[PDB]
Amino acid sequence: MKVHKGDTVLVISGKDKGAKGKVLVAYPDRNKVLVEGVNRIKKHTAVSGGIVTQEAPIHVSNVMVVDSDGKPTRVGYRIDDETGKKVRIAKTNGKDI
Amino acid sequence: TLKVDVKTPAGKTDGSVELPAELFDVEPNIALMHQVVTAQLAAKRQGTHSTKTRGEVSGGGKKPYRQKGTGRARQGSTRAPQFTGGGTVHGPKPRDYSQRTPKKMIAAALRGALSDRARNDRIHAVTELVEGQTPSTKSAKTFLGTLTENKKVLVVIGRTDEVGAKSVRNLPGVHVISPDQLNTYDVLNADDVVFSVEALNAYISANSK
RNA sequence: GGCGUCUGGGGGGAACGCGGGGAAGUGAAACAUCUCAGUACCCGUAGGAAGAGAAAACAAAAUGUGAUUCCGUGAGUAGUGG
RNA sequence: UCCGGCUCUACCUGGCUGGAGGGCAGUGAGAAAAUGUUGUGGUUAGCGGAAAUGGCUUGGGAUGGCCUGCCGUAGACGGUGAGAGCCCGGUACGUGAAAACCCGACGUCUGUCUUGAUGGUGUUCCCGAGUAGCAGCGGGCCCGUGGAAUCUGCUGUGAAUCUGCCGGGACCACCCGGUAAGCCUGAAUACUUCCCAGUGACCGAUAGCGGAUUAGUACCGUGAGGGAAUGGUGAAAAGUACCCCGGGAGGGGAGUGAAAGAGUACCUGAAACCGUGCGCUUACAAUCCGUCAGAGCCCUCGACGUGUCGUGGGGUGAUGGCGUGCCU
Repeated sequence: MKVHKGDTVLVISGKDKGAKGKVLVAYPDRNKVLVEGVNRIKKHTAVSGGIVTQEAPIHVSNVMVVDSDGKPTRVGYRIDDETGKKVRIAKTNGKDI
Repeated sequence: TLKVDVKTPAGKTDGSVELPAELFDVEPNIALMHQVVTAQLAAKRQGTHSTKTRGEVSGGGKKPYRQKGTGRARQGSTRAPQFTGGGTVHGPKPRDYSQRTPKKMIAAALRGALSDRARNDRIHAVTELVEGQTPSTKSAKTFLGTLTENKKVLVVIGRTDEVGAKSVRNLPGVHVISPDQLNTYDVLNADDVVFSVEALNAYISANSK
C-alpha cells in the first residue's frame, strides 16, 4: 500500500499541511492511517470522562513517503531476483525505502 | 484545382500534390450534410431502453375484489398503469435508430465537406509524423504545433503506419481515422485536416475510376 | 420362476429442438364450416446444439442444375376460400 | 514383392491360409482403448508501469481561478475534505503458472490395402416385401372433396427385378429424370440458469427486477397461491464531557464543528394542515362568497416644510350597482 507501520510520512492536505509524522497504524481495507501529531480531536469520553485530544486517520492519498534523503518522494518496486523480494524504492534515488 | 505541399517533421518540403477538381470543387448542400450526420449519430445511438408493460410485470392476474357491493371503483388487476407499481403503458422499447441514407448523398456530403475545408486552406498533407519506428507523442505534438495552432484537428493515417496513430492518439483534440472509414461528422467537427500522402493517393485512385 | 454375481437406468434444470396429443375466449359486427393456432398447455425423449441429409429430386426439350439446412427475393403474386 | 504352408491329397497350373519389407489412415461419420514427449499455445491467482510537497489568492479543506513546468505506445474510469493527465487505485504496454483443464502437435498403440489391376466378350442369376400399388374412412401439403397428382396414418386385398419400377398436378401413349421400401454424416443456424470484461442521447427510491433497505421475507389464505413498506448526518463520530429544571423523556447554557436554520426523530426541507403575535374589519343582518365605484384607518417611496399632496404603489375595505359552481 506504499505505507507501513513504522514508516515516516509528509502530510499534503489539511490544516496540517507541511507536517512530518510517524505512522502508528494503518487500515488498508479502507485506505486510512493514523499518523502521530495530526488530526487532533477533542473527544468526549464520559465515565469520569474528559475532553481529551486524540489522533484521527488520514486518508493515505494525503501523505507522501518521506525519502531517505528527507524529501517527499514517490515509491516504486524493483526486484532482487536472487532473493525474490520486491523492495519499496524511491523514484529520485533508487535506494532502499 | 488546388495544390498542396507535403511537409516533413525535420523542417523541409518533399513535393506537391495537385488535387482533383471535381471532388474538391463541389458546392455544399447544407441540408444534405445535416441529414447524413444526423443519420450517423442515430446509428451510433444504441437502443438499450426497455420497460415492462402491464403484461410483463409481476402478478396482477387476479381480479383483486368484486365488481359490485364494495363501494370503491372497478379494478381488474393490481398492476395497471394508474396504480403504483403498475405497468408502463406506451413506454420505451428496444428499437433500432439507423436509417438508410444512400451512397450518392453520402459521398456528395463528403466531397462537399472537403471542398469547404480546401477552399479555406485547412487541408494539410504530410509524409509522416515520426522518425523510425519509435512512438513519441512529443514529436507529433511539436510537429502539429509547427503545422497548426487550432484546437481540434483530424488525422488520416493508414493501417500499416501504426506509429503515427499510437503517437497522436493521446492528444486532447485529435481524433484519428483510417481513410477506408472516412466519414463526415469527423471531418466537420474539426478545423484542420492532416492527410497522409499514401492516404490521399488511395482515396483518389479508389474513387476516381 | 427361484438363488449368486457384473454393468447400466432411476431424479433436477432458465430457455433453445424433434415426434405425438391439442383447446377456448376472440375475428367473421350473429354463427356451426373457417379463423384465433396446430398457438397455450400436456406427454416421451435429447443435445450442446438439435432434426433433415445423399436424389425412386428439380426442370423443360435450354445440350440445364446437381446432398441438406438457415437467411434476401420471387410474393402478399399464381392461387385457395360459406 | 520373397517365402511358410495349404488347392482332400505327391506332381503343371488356378485359389486360400500365414509372416515380412512397405504404403494409406486413425481416435474420424467411415473400429477402438490407454500411452509419453509436447507449444510462451489458451483458461483458472496476479505484477511493474511514465511525469508538479510548484508559486499568489480565496477558503474549514484547492482537486478551483490566475501564472509557471513536465509525461504521454498512458488526457479510459473512479476515489481522495470543493471539476485532479503529474495524489491514490489503475489504464496504453509488457510481463507470469508448480498443479489441473482444453486445443493441436507428435512418437506409441491400433488397424488397413498389400495375393494386383486395367480393360474385353455371349448368355442364365441378383439389385432391400406383407412392402410399393388399388379400394374405404382421415391428416397435412397454396388446395375446405373437388377433375385433385406428390407425402402420408388404421383396416382389407396385395406385384414383379432392368423390354423392371416411381415420378414430370387427374388419366392414357412418347420422350425425360431417378433407381424407394437398411443405416450414419460435420459447417453454416437457434438459446442462455450460471461465469468474465464492458457500452448506454436507459431508471435514479410512488421509478428501475416484485426485491438499493432482513424480500419471495413480514402479513393474508387450510391449500395451490398471492404478496408489501422503509435509501442520504458530516470532510472524520469530533454522537453534546460538565452544570441547571425534571422521576424520567425532553430541554436551556458550556462545548465539538466551517455551520448544530447538520443532534444519531439528523442533506435540502414545498403545499395541505396546526398554532403565536402585529394592522384593518366584523354582533339590525339574507352573502356561488366575488367584481366595478369607494368612504375611513394603517404601512411605504418622493417633492416639500413645523405637517403636507402625489402622473403614486400596496393591505384591509364600510356602503351601492351587477352577478344562477367546474367538468362529462
